[PDB]
Amino acid sequence: IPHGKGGRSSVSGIVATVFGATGFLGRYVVNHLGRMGSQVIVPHRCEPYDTMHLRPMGDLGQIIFMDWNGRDKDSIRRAVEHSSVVINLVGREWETQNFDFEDVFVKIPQAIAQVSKEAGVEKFIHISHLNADIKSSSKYLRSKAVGEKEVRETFPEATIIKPAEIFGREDRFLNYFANIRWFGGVPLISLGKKTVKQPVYIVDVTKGIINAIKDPDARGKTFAFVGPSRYLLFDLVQYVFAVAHRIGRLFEISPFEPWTTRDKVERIHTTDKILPHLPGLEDLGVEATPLELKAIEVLRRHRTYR
Amino acid sequence: TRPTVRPRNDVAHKQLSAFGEYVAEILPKYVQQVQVSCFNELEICIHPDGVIPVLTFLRDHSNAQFKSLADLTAVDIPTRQNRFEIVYNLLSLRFNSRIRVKTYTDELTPIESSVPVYKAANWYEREIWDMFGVFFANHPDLRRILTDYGFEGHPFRKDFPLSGYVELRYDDEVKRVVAEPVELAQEFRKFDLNSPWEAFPAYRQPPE
Amino acid sequence: NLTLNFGPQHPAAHGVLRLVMELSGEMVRKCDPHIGLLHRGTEKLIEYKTYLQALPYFDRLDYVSMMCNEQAYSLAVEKLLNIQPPPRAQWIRVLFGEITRLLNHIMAVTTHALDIGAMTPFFWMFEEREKMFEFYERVSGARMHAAYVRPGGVHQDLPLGLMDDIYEFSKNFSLRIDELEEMLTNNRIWRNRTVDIGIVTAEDALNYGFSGVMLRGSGIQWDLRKTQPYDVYDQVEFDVPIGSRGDCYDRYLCRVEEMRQSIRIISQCLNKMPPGEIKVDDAKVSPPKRAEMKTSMESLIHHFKLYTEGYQVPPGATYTAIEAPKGEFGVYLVSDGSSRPYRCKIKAPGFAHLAGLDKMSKGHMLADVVAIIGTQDIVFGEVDR
Amino acid sequence: TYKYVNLREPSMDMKSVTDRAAQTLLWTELIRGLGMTLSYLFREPATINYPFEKGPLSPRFRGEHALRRYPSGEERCIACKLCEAVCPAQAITIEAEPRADGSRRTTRYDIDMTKCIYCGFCQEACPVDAIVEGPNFEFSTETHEELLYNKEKLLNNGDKWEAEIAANIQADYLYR
Amino acid sequence: ITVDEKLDITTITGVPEEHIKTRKARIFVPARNNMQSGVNNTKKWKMEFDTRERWEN
Amino acid sequence: YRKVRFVGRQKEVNENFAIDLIAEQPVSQVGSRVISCDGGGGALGHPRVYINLDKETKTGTCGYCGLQFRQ
Amino acid sequence: TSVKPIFSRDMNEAKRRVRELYRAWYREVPNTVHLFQLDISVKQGRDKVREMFKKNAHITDPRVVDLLVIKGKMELEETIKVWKQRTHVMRFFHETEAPRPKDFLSKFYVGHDP
Amino acid sequence: MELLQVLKRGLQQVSGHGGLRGYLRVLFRANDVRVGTLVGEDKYGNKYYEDNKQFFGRHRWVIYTTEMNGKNTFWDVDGSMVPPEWHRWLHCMT
Amino acid sequence: EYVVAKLDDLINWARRSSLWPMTFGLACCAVEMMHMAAPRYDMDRFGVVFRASPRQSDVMIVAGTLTNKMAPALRKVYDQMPEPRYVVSMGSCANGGGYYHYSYSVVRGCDRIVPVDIYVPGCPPTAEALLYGILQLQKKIKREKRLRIWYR
Amino acid sequence: RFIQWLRNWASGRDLQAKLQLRYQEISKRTQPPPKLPVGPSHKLSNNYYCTRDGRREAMPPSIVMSSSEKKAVSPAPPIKRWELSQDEPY
Amino acid sequence: KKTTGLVGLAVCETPHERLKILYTKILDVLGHIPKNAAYRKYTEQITNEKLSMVKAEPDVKKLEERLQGGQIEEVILQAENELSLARKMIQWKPWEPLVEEPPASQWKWPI
Ligand SMILES: NC(=O)c1ccc[n+]([C@@H]2O[C@H](COP(=O)([O-])OP(=O)(O)OC[C@H]3O[C@@H](n4cnc5c(N)ncnc54)[C@H](OP(=O)(O)O)[C@@H]3O)[C@@H](O)[C@H]2O)c1
Ligand code: SF4
Ligand code: SF4
Ligand code: SF4
Ligand SMILES: [Zn+2]
Repeated sequence: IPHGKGGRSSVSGIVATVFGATGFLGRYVVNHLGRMGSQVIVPHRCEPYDTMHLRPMGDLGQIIFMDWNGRDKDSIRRAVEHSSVVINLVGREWETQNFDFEDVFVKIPQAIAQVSKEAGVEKFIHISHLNADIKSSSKYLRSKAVGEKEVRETFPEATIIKPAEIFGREDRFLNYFANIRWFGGVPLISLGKKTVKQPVYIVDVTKGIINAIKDPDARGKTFAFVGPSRYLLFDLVQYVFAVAHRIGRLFEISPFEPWTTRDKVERIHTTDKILPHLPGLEDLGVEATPLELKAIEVLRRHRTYR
Repeated sequence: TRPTVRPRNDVAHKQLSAFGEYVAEILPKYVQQVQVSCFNELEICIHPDGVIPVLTFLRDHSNAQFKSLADLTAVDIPTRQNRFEIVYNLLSLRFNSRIRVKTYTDELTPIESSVPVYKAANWYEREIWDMFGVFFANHPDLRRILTDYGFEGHPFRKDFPLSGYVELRYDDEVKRVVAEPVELAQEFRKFDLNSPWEAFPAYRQPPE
Repeated sequence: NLTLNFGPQHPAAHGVLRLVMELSGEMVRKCDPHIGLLHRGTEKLIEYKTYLQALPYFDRLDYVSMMCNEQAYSLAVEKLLNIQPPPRAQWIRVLFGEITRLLNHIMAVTTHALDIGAMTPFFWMFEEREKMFEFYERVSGARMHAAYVRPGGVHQDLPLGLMDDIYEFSKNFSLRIDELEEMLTNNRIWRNRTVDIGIVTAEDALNYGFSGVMLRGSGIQWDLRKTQPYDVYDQVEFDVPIGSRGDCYDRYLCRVEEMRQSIRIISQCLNKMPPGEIKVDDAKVSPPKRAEMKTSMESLIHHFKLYTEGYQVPPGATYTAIEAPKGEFGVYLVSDGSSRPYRCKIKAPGFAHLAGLDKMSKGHMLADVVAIIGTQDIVFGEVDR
Repeated sequence: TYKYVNLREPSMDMKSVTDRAAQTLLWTELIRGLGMTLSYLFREPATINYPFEKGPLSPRFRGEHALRRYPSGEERCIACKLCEAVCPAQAITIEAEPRADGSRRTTRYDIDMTKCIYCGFCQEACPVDAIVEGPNFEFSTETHEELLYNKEKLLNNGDKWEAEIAANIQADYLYR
Repeated sequence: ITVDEKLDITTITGVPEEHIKTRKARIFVPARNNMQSGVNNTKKWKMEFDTRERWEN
Repeated sequence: YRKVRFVGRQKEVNENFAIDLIAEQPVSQVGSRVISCDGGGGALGHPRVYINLDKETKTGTCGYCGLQFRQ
Repeated sequence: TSVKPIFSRDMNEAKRRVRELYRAWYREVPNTVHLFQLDISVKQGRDKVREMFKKNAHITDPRVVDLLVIKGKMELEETIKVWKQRTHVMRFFHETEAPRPKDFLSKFYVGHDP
Repeated sequence: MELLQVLKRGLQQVSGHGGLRGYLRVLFRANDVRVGTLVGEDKYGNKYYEDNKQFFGRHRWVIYTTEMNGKNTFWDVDGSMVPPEWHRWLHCMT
Repeated sequence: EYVVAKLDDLINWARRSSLWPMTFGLACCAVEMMHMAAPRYDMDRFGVVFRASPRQSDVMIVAGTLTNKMAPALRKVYDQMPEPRYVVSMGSCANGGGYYHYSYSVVRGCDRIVPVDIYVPGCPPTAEALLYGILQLQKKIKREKRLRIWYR
Repeated sequence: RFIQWLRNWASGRDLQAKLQLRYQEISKRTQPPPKLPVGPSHKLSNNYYCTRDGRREAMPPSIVMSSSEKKAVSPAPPIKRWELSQDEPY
Repeated sequence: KKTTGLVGLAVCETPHERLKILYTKILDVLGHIPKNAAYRKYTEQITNEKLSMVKAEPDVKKLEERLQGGQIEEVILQAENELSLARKMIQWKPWEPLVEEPPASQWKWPI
């Protein structure tokens, strides 16, 4: 039950559990959850130091840290046995040198579609992507839609969220551009055909979750994230060099965190403005952000004044 | 009466009864009350029309040097119909004597400041502006000392509560250190301490 | 003109005091510093406490003085309460009140000689300073911050010892002050580093309201140490130093002779202490003893009530000041008539001693300005008055 | 009284300038003085090897909180609340209750070891001499969430040792 | 002199934030804690404001 | 509800209790009227208090003393 | 009123002073927005300037407005120079604060009438 | 010629206690190399050496050896491993 | 692997063998650290050198009491530190702000601004438990860099 | 020894005022149990309240306020000067 | 002597007549004030008391006694400002009676 103002040091009733939560998306969401005040239970994988910058968001006693692998069961069960809701955002890009990378979007959402669901949770929310389709593209883009249906058997009502491409501060897609200081700046691939997708802004992403976390009645009715106005152009790549004026890796360097001349280069150039009959963002309001105002912030190059 | 009682003296109680008497005699324009403390102190209650010249009279003489400006303070008193109370304290170098100047005022009514009369009031006079809002007249540089840049409170009066409203916190929402309404972990439990039965006979009020 | 703020820089000294410099090429001619890095809410905070409970917040007002602060408080309270303190107690307040001056006047030279940049006189004297904190721990309660002086005189008696220790300590100290005489006085470069710097000697050196040294060592003979008594403090013999001109090097040479006075007074105070009691006997102010608050009936009711509320102070304003080892120490303690005091405004040095940095600085270099500051001996947290 | 230091007119004659001329020109100063007072290096370094060696203390030294009890365990505390009303930081919070035997005891007992300003007045306010500032500086945990001491630290912390505590009171209670 | 006698009911603002119109004060007499019979704690009017929620931390 | 904050923290708890440890004392007896109780030793412990022992042979542990006192 | 004023006399030395420094703010809003290296649009700053002046327009008494003049002028001393290190200027905008409900049915589900 | 008259004092002081293994094992923790004359009794293997009454602050030094309550061998000691009876003595309180 | 995990017993040993601290002298907890610099409990040459420029730091130390006029200046210096950093705050007024705690203008905690790892309690911690806090910090470094990219 | 007198040629010769008190002739311990005298009129039959009136002193005496060949009396006699402390005033 | 003790002044130059002008400099300006305030009654009293002992006797050191200032060059400054004091006594009017009596209960201390 709630009490008083939710400025800080309140209760607000809810008890969530956010896995992953070390990347760009999962950190910034929880930084709202410790503001209204709740028992945020965040288990991390293998990183005691990489959560140090996380702690000064929850006040005192509100956050807690645990260890878990994911291919184990009870480490994903012992933590979640006392909560109310649970979301998940776990996953990444290219296949590890040790992992399997296919079932990580299949059995790992199923590993928390285990007794976890049976224990008595509700409003379990997974993430999707707007472009994850069952078609033969790509090795990473498809095999995400396999988890969208084969795991949808479990949790018959979820409201699995479907975001478009996101832009914020430290993502990969927008920082894939302007990290291309090279002997040639080529677009993908010297063509202005499909560019671009829908870059929804990161405040709208974290605002959609907190409205849905006690909405109510948002289970099963899956939602889609609208982007900006409206599709986007080829001008974006020229918009980079115009205004820019042309975490547990290793001790020295990681040997392979590459630009990946593989199916990475096509997972973004496959836009797929999908079905507008999903409700999915404006009804889970209110999210309305342009691009031209937030572009000064993330871009940072040598001029810095003019 | 006994040991462990302070032995008072009458010599300093005599001359300080003597010296301050002919002060009101030679300026019956500004002086409205003089009183002698029972432990060799003197108050000269002054309506603040004569804020400059009486100091200027004590600035120099041949029978009263008094050129050591020690203490400018400020005391608020609610339920007086003129709240505040500016109180000086100055020192005679050649004579070893303490005397204070009690000048009342109100909030909006300004006071002619002592800037040409003394140059030790350069940082003291600004402090009452920052803490109360008592706008002194004709100061060359009025600014903000000993408070933070965004306050609107003038905190040393009584209506300003113990904590402010401005408990500060950090978030990584973008970069900023943002303000927020104030939230404590504990009440500051306020006690109740005034015992009854009136331990003091001498200061007994007019019983009405 | 370049507007550098050489201050917040944690360049040794005391990384604080952030100010501006509107320098005219090389000379400064305009200095307007900012203060308020520690305001702490002190004078508002005391308005909810009682007299005994508010007492350590006077102790933490310096960094250095532990018995010279709270000396300016109990003596600011005992006048209101018509009490003279008992005679054995007064010989201890002069003893520790003339031992804290052997902590400021060691720190006031070494820390000045560190901004300047000398390394070795910082380590050559604090290693001898350790022989003195063992006293503080042996007598009161802690390393530095001791709630030791009470309004009812001394808290408790110092144990067996501390008389063949202080006499052991003080008989081997003048050799250590003869070290720094060889280190700085006869040297030329440090003399050349400070002569004719900060020549402030006129009657605006007193119209700025300065307290001692950056007084009398520049001229005008006056002090609060033998024109105004405290306790048994006039019954000892000593003299007060005066320097020649009005610069820093003739306020530096006060402090060498000042430490050569505190050794005499300690070697004069030990010969004159009588045996006696500790507290004031009438027990409406002092708590009764521990062996008494477990036997009689009268002891507990004048024990159990004396900690729920405090004393009963009569109304009427008061004021006093004593010799802090860097200046006067004004306390204008407004009393109301209950266990909880009314307004408690303090005057500390540094209000005068650093507002007059405007007059003192100009016409000079930028490297002069850091050498100015360690001569007035300004400590922050103490400018919170 | 007076003393006029650094007040001495120079010599100004034929021979005594040669003492002030050999000083500047050939540096009989600054080496006889400052090169000998530094060396002076042969003295013994007075350093404490802290994990092995330890320094001196006093029998009245303050530190960690603890609670005592009588011979065979009685909870010497009587919950008379006096340590609460004199704590300057209000680090004490006590809720009491009549225990079913009849004598009153405590239910919650707190010391805000963050807020605790160590005025030690709790040691000098208990009539039945319950709380004692135990002389052990063993500290430094890793969270803010841990240093708030509940009761079942303090009775345990008062019973990791007692002979350390019981000898210091018994050597000091005659003074106070 | 510049006396310029004029008339206005002095209502000062800007110093707090919003709690002018929100709250309502109360002026009363504290009257004899009746565990005992000392009447010194009369003769002074006091104030106290609105009381709002106290939850559990 | 609160049971999640100590997972892997082992719940450091007290072992002995003074809820009932008076009852294992050899309850004292005198056969007189009024007795001192400076128990725990003189000038320490609980203060002096005098108890009437006439009525169901006991005193009532004096509150302060704690030890069961009777005749 | 047996009290001398500060600067103004009656309402006409007053209302020309509040118009006066408004231009000093008005050329300042584009001047500082590239100086303090923060990124919003500049028209939002000009809206917030006139936001502050218009709200206190319910005064029918001199020397209070004149008291706000001294408050209004002292704001420019830190502003024209650099005495507010990228935070105090951002303190004007209640940005990351959660919205107050201000609606009766909305207050009723959350809160013991705050 | 003082390189041998104090070296005869230091020769037995270095070599004549434990030999080569008892010297090199205690060497690899600190410069605490001068062996104590008088010994203590308590408790485990931490014989609190009381020196020759020619020091203070460094006359009652202690030795940490091995695994008081399940710790590592030799290379992690916080100094809190002393029993809470020596705090009367190791701090020089009596 | 036995080959690769042998390497971080040098690197995670080397960082806990040379720490170059910054000190923020603000209040009375600054003075006691100077006595740790004084050669009784000689702070130098037990792994750790004396003062150092603000650029080249690993372990920052906040001592004393924070005011709202210092809360911006703390974060800016905290950004300029390199990556394997640690925050250790001594003094009871850096753990909840001691008392002064109910005052209108004191930062409540020195934890709602920077993330701090080791909390030494006390008005002045007596330069005796503070070397104990530093040996706690080197004891805290039992972390690994290998078997982090070798696992994931 | 030969390293000894090199300390005695440099900066004088002291040999006794060492910077450590760690050697002998530092006071080690003190034996006896203390007992405190209780002196200042703690006794009975004359030591008695309403004689010791340490509190209850009256109001500050008001001198002539609102509602003659005087000698223009100073607040105090002026400060007479100082001696010169005949040890070495130069 | 070449240093005047109190640093910041200079012995400049002649005693016994630099003073003797400046007392008589005040006494002529003293007659200008309308005589109803007793300011004249005490200020002319002490200057005639001073100048009678001032004029005109050796030595400088004897004039230090029976004239309780600092050194004799500083005794100039004791009356230097007093000349600047009495000429502004014509500008404002302290001989006028009291103005702005306080509203009948203000200087009562216990609230
Ligand atoms: N909305 C979009 O536009 C978008 C774009 C690209 C990708 N995504 C996907 O949506 C989520 C956004 O993630 P992000 O932008 O914040 O970057 P991210 O670094 O991938 O964050 C997701 C978290 O999953 C963790 N993780 C990866 N594999 C794991 C495993 N086997 N077990 C446990 N944790 C694992 C990652 O590292 P740790 O193991 O250290 O916790 C990371 O902390 C991810 O699932 C991502 O694949 C979304
Ligand atoms: S120490 Fe005293 S006041 Fe505190 S809990 Fe124990 S009996 Fe009660
Ligand atoms: S130890 Fe200090 S802060 Fe804690 S309760 Fe006792 S007096 Fe108060
Ligand atoms: S209370 Fe602690 S942190 Fe604050 S000034 Fe005193 S010693 Fe320093
Ligand atoms: Zn008993």
